[PDB]
Formats: sequence, C-alpha cells, structure tokens
Amino acid sequence: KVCYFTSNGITHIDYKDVDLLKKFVSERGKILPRRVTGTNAKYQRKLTAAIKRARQMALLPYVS
Amino acid sequence: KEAFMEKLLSFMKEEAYKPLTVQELEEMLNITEAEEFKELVKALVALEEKGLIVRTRSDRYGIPEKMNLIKGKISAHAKGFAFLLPEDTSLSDVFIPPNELNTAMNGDIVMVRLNSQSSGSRQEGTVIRILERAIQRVVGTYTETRNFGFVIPDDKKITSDIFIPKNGKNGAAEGHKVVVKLTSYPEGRMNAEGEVETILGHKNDPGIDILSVIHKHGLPGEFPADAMEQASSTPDTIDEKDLKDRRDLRDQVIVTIDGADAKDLDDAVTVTKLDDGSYKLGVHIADVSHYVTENSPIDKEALERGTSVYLVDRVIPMIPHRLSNGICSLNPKVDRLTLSCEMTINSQGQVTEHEIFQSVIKTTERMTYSDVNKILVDDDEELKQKYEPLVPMFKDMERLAQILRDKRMDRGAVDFDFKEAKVLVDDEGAVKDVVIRERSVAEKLIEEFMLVANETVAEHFHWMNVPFIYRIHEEPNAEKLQKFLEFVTTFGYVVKGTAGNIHPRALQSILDAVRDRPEETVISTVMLRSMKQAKYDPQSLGHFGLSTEFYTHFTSPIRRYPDLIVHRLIRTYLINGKVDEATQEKWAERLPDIAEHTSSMERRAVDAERETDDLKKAEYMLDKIGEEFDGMISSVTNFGMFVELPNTIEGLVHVSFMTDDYYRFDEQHFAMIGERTGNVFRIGDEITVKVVDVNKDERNIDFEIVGM
Amino acid sequence: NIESGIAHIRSTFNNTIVTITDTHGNAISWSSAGALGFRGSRKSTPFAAQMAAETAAKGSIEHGLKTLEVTVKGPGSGREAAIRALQAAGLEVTAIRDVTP
Amino acid sequence: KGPVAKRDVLPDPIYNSKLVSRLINKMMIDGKKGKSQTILYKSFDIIKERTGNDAMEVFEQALKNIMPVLEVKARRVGGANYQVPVEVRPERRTTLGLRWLVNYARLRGEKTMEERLANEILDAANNTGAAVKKREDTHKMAEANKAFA
RNA sequence: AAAAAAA
RNA sequence: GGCGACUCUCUGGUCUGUAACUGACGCUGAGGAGCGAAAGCGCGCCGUAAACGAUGAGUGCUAAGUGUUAGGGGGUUUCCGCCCCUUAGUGCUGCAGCUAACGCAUUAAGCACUCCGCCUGGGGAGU
Repeated sequence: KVCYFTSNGITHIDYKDVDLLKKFVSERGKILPRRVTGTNAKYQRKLTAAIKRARQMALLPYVS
Repeated sequence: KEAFMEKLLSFMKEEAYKPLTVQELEEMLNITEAEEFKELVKALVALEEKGLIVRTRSDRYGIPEKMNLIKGKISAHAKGFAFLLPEDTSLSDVFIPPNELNTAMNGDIVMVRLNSQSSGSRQEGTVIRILERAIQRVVGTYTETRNFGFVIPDDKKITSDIFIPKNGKNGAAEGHKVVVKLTSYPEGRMNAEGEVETILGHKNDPGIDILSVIHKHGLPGEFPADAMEQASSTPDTIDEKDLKDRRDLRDQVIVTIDGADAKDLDDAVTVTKLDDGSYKLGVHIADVSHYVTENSPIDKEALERGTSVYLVDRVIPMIPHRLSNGICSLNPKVDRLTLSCEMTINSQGQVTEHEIFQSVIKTTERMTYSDVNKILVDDDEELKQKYEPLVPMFKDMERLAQILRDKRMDRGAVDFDFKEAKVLVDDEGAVKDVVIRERSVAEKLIEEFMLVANETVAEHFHWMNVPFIYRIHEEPNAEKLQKFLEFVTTFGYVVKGTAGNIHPRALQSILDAVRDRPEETVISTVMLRSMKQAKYDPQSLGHFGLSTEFYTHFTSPIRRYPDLIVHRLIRTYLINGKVDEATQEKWAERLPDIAEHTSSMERRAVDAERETDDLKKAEYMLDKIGEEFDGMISSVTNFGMFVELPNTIEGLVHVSFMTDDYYRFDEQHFAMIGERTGNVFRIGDEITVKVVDVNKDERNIDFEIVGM
Repeated sequence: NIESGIAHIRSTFNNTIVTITDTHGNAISWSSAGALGFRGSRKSTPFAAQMAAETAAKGSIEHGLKTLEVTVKGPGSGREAAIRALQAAGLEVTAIRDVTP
Repeated sequence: KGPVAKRDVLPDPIYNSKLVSRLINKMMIDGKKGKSQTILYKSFDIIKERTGNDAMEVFEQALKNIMPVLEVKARRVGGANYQVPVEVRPERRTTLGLRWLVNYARLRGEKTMEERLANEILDAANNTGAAVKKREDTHKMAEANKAFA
C-alpha cells in the first residue's frame, strides 16, 4: 500500500498526463479513494484537482 | 393458441427433449417473428399455470409429468437437509427438507418429486425413489453402549449414527477410528446398521487424523505383492540392450529443476540459442512406459490409483518408491532413459520444427527452484560462480519462457494467479507453520516449457488422426458465468461478451484490471467458481483455460496414469509404427474408460489433499484462540461471511457474533447490510477479526469482528 | 436505416422499460415487461427485463442497428440481465451509463 | 419434552403377536380383558374356518389395508387453515389400524362381536369394507389438500 | 467452497 | 456564523526554517465600531440565536502511550525506504492533581499570574 507519487518522487501531477490519471479512476471513471490506491493525502488532493481539470477538458470522462 | 400449446407440449414430450430456456426454445422451434415469440411466452405461462410444464429456477422448461420429478445426485448437509444436483447441470438445484429425504444419503442418485408450493426462494422437492446407492463404506469414531455399538461418521453429512451389532464389533474399543461397511440403509426411524471392516487405531494417536481422511475417500494403501515383486525385480541400472535405437544425449547440457524435497523428477530440460535467433528446447521426460509395460502388476495398480496423491505429511504414489525415486527418476549424473520432445522455437514463440523420440540422457546438475531464482532474479554472485557453465543457459531459458508466456497470454490464456497454502509439519505430523506458496520465475519457466511440450505432443497426434488421450477444459457453465458477469458489474468491471460465447481473453481482461486491488482475491475466486473442471477424454475438444485447441498431459508419467498412456501410445504409433486398424480399435475401445476413471481419480486426490490441508490449518489455529488478525472478506452468505487471512487460512464470522445490528443478506451486491446502523460488510473489504473457537474434528474456524 | 443508437433502460421495482433510439434520441423501438404480458412480481424480475430487451432489440435490428450505447435508470434488478440481452441479441455494447436522476 | 415410552404389552399367548394383544386391549371394555380375549380367539377361529389360511396371515393383511400412510393435521398459522399432510408414525399406523378395525367392527350389522370382528378383518384383508375405506378417505382428503405440507 | 498448472 | 465543480482576477490569515534587523514595540479590553440563523418584515431592515466541546482571552509550569494533517533536522538512504528527535494543529487513552460525583487530564475542568464578561433559592417574570 505505497504512494505512487512519493515512490517515484513525483512532486507535480499534470492534468495533461491522462495515462497516469487513468490509474486512479475507476472504470466508471469515479475517482478511487485513498485507502484503495495507497496515495498520500498530500497527493490525493493534487490528484483530485488534476482529474477534475482533466474532466473539464474532456480528457477523462465524468461517467463511463 | 391451443393448437400451438399442444405442438409445444408434443415437442417437449419427445424422448430426446432436455429442459430448455425460452431462448433455446425460440431457436429450436425456428421462431423468427416477434408475434410468434409472444405466442410462445403466453403458451409457456399458460402451460406452467396448468402444471403441464415446470420452470426450473435456472429458467428452463421441462415436462414434470415424464418426471413430475427431476433425476439428480444428492448433496447432503450436516444440519439434515439436502439439495438435488440435477443430471442436466444447466438446471437449478432443488432444496430437499430433512423429513422429505426418505432415507437418501450423500451421493445417492435419486428421483425427486417437485412440490407445487415453495416456502422460500428455491424450488422444494421430495425424494420418491433411490436409483443408485453411493455410500457403501463409512469411516467414523466407534462408541460402546451396554449391549450394542455405534459409529459416529466423520462425514457429518451422515447425520445419523451407524448401529454396530455386537458380532460386527470385530475388536473395536471406545475412541477407535474405524471403517464400517453398510449392511443396511436407514429405514423410517431405524438407523443404518453395519460391520467394522477395519480398525485404524485410537482418535488421539498421531497420524490417525490423516489416515481417517485416506480411508474416507477410499484412497489406495500399500502396493499389492505382485507389484512389489515386479518393482523389486526391476534393474537399478540401464541394460546396454535398451540403449539400442535411442538417441544418445548424455554429452549435452541437461538439468532438472524441481522442489528441494522432490524425489520423483519427471522432467529434464535444455535450451540452445541458434544462429538465426530462434531457440532449441529439449524436454526429456522419464521413460516410465518401458519399466511399467502394458498389463504388468504395476500397470494394473497404476490404473487403479489414477494419480499420485500429495497430502500434507506423506505421498501416496501411483507407482512404487523403488521405481519412482530410482530408475524412472531423472536423478543427477546417472544414465536415464527418456522419451524426449525437442522443439525449434522462433522469435514469436511458434514451434516451427519438432521431433518426438526415444533417448538416453545424463543430467548435468539437479537444480532447485530457489537456486534458479537466486541466479536470475536476486543476481547472486556466489551461486552464479558455483554454476558458472549453466548461467548462460539459465538466462536463455528465462527469455524463451517470457516469449512463450507473451504468446500464451496474447492467444487469451487465463492466468489465474492466486495465493495457495503450503503446510509445514514435523516428523510426527504436527503443524509447525502455514506459509504462502509463491510462484517464482524458476517455476513459471518450467511451467511454460512443460506447457509447450504438452501442446506440441497433442498437436502432432491430432493431425496423425489416431486414438489418443487429451486433457480438455470445456467452456464454463453459461448460468454460472452469467452470475459471475453480474457480480463483476457491481465493482464496475464491464466485460465485452455473453455467457454462451465468451472468449478466454475477455476473462483475462478482468484479471488484469483488478490486479493489485482489494477485490482481486474474490473476483478471481468468483470467476473460478464459474469455470468447469478440466478432465481427460479421447476426443480433441480444446483447453479453455489455456485457450488452446490441442493439449495433453505428457510431462509427468511417474505420477499420472494419463501421462503414462501417452508414453505407450507414443511408443506404439511413432517408434514402433503400429498404425494398423486392429491396434487403433483396441485403444479406441479402452481410452473412454481410462479417461473417465483417471479423471475421477484426480478429483478424489484433490478433494483428499484439500481435506488434509483444511485439517492442518485448523490444527494450526487451536493455539491462536483470542488473537487478532487482519484479513479480507472472501465470501458472504445468508448465515455469515468468511474471512481469509494473509497465510490463506479461512474462518467464518457467523451472523450471531455480529451483535451490533440485525444483518440482512443482499444476494445481488454480495453483502451483509445492517438495518439500523447502515454498516455494509462486502466481499473484498479488509477487516480485522479475532479467533473465537477452533474445532479440529469439524475443520471450523469461528471469528468475531473487532473493527473494519 | 441507422446503425448507432442508445438503449434507454428504465428498471423500476415494478417494471423494466427498454427504449432504443438513434443518437438524436428519436425512438426506433421499445418493449417492456408489461408489453410482453408479465404481471405483478414477474414484471420486476430480471428475466422479464432480459425478455424486454430482446423484444426491443429485435425491433431495432429490423431498422438495422449494430452498436448500442446503453443508459440505465432506476434501482430495479433488470439492468444487468437486460444489458446482456442486448449483447446476446447481437448488438455490441460500446459503453453503459447510469443516468438515475 | 422427551417422548414418553409406550407401555410394553405382552405378546398374545397363542399367536405370539404383540399386535394381537394390542387388539385385545383396544377391544377391552370396562377392564374386561377376558371378554375381549375370548372374542378375538372366537373371531380368529371364524377366520380360519372360512378362509383356511392362518388368522395371522389374514389379520396382518387386514392391518396393511387399514393402516394409514398420510393424515390431515390442522395448521392455522396467521390464516392458513392448512390440513398439513403428515406421515403416520409406525406406532400411530398400528394405533389407527386397530382403532378403526375395532370402531367399525362394533358398528357392523352382525349379531355377535366375534362374527363382527371376524367379518371386518376378512373385509379388511380383501382390501374392502369400511375400515380400509376410512384410510382411503383420509388419503383422498390428504391428496386433495396435498399442496400444503 | 469451487480454476489452471505444478509437485 | 461558516466555507466542497473547475478555471481566472483581487485579497486575508496560519504554520515551518534561519536569525538579517527591530529592541518590550506586549496582553486584556467596559463602552464603541464591525461581522453575524430559520431570522421577522419590507435587497434593506431585523440583530437576536445550544450564535454551548454547556467550558473568556493571554502566558508559564506539571508522568506517559498512540493516531492523523502541514512541516523541519539527522540516520543510512540511489531515492523511496523505514528509524528517530523536533514544531504547529487536530484525536483517542492515561497519570499527578483537581471534582460533589460524573469526569477533566500538556487541546486541564491541574498548579500560577494579568485582564474581561457573568452568577447569588424557585416561581412571579424576561413579566
């Protein structure tokens, strides 16, 4: 149960990197909770924003 | 309307009719218009109302009256009720109340009358007649009353104590585990009577626990005298005459890779990289068909066994230990006879050229699976230096494996990677530790090589068009898979395909998505419970779970009778050239009866192995009553939920320990939901449990929930 | 003659409806558990939803559909059956979407 | 709470059948077991003189035909009023066998009880008369409401 | 509970 | 009091670290001013609210154990890693002490000091 971002040393999540973000959403495309993905709280927020800015820009779906 | 109803009833009254769904009835009647389809549905409703047809709970229509019944096998329970498993597996189970069993026992083929009224969700029924009696022996614990004995059956599905008349005692004392042969069955209120056939010993003596398992399934004991005479007469070294017409390979670099504790080395391998970039793979299997000839003592016994069995403490072999650990064994640095499968394999893992032939080998080194992992994965410099001449081949094996694995998975083979237990005992048979059995790189390498050799042998003989034995795995049950597909849409996994025409790759798509999720273990486990078991047959029907069209077992004839036959058919058809009509008719008669038997001897090995494991897990947990462990809800039922630990030990949380709320089971979600609290325990949640009780005899571990 | 469509399934606790449309939401065909003559508890059941979808789908294949987006409404037991009735009728399911209000 | 043991009757001294004794005790009035011991031994001599068979061959055959297999039991859970088909326990089979045999034998038209009991046994053995009918009657009734249980 | 495959 | 889509513009406060500087420049604070529910009614006005963890504010001192949020240093660490000290906040247990008891317990209701609001039988009466 390790954080992706702490692990790989990633300090900035980018809403344009869709193929990363897709690791953290469900197949429906709901965001996955932090207790499932191992993510740090710190990153979960960042991640949460990114995905939201993605979704606005139709890079991810709101609902698959 | 009435003429259509008659026509449907007459169609269903044909002798060849099996119970069909509405869609199957639509297809069989060639109904193509939407209005004729409405006519069928109204007819099926009207006939079902009249009681002239019956809808089973698997949504299949059958004429009761030809039955008013269903033929099937009893699956008894320990509380006194049962289920009918129909012969037509597409039909649903029929619940049988304890009063309506009418002397039926577990495994009995019966006929059951269908009750018009059901008191619950499932269709009820009464046993009217017993066609075939399954149980003829019963193991148990003997007990001595004043003027008569009884025996308490270890199979708790036998709810009633077996009466022993005083002349049937045969020396059995209080607390002795005993075999008992049935003289009579239960009748009305009278129990089954018997006679003690065998005394095992006392129930507190070490090893009687397992021995009781061995007797419960009816597993083979010691070898017959004529087999042990044949085994004792078999030479311990190869005769020079046997080297005739065998390809000498003694100078090549060949190695066995097995477990550290394995003495029955079936397989030895080699990998040479060719100049074009393709790989040459030699698979060299122990030539058991030479030393165990057709219709010798050992052969008759090895047919009666069907397989070796691998219980916790001991191995019940298929063939004698003198043969299986001596001359057939591909022991290190000694001349051994083999039947080889040598394969040229290109840069996409396709076999371009193959040859199956008789050989003699001399194995360069006996490796282990732990040593081979240390050389490849851990990069261990001491072990490399020790095995310096083999290190280049071990890296050439690794790359070939990967190429064969990448092919397999692209063809759509289902990798069902689950955690299995290995129990560790002492010399007495008492349990030391339950650890995870990890599939490393060295095992998966050997796995892939064996697979391709088994694939290459099968394919060669299918095109030959001679009678042969195949290892088949049919398509899974369409109803069971329909229920599996539903279950995964709850977690959000959306599959492409229907339950009657799934390609294996679609199931692999699920198993890749769930990888490293909490849901994994259970969706994994629930898919499994939609799969059919693999069996042997004489027909090539393909293997679903390897997604191949041609497969047999060739690579272990020490410990599988079907493999030993594959070695005889190879010697018959390829080496000897006996492809005459009389040879073919002989084997074409015999293989359906071997295939059916050996299949049933495998399922009797598995059931028994598992039953020793579950016993020794339970033996493990007796000193852990009170202790708190993290786990994961493996299953949820109307009576509770099962929890798996991180050493794979399973235990129940009974609803009666869920004291914080009145829990209702939701069948669709797979969950226990509280009415008041709104707490929801689901399949796949992580929970902490405490050990409450452990019953070794029953093989029960009871848990209580400390927290989520 | 339109190929792509949406299969609007409403599964209530009483009933399963299935409308099949074009992409601009014009109604190709429909069916329902009640249209097939089921009544009461039967209309709720996933079997009735299955059969509803087939009747809706076989109406659509006459107009010449091939691919279906699915939109599900309501808490009923049909949606999982009724979707696999669309796959089994023949029509491929691109994506489903729960649009419960 | 725990099924009381039924009283262990002696075997009938001349037919060595605890069934035949149980008949005597069923026939006995006002503790006059003598009257009933006489009546049966008179009735079984009548059966043996007519048929030629042993009275035991006939009497056991008579009981087979009177003895019920399924019975109606009133169940009123909520509404219900369900006449639950209940299987007659083997002791209650003989009970109802001997009860009906005696009850209908007493109702017959023949002058003496020894003849009345003989004729009811002979009719029961031929799968006819009133006591066999009574078993049929409750089975017809149990078959009629068989959809409960 | 419940699959391959290995042993 | 509250404040949960995302983006952008403008703006407030907080914490950590080092001390470059300042050199007691602080604290509390009646009144007053501003903010401030459904409010209640014509956005304005209303101006009170269990607007009560029922616990003024500021500062210092006084066993522990454990969790989390944002940090700081060291340790090896490739990094991650885990390990440890330390800071601010937020939690659960638990001393000493305090309480009528319930409890509180370095987020004190403990031990001290400064300043403010407030209480003094119930009802009558928030008349």
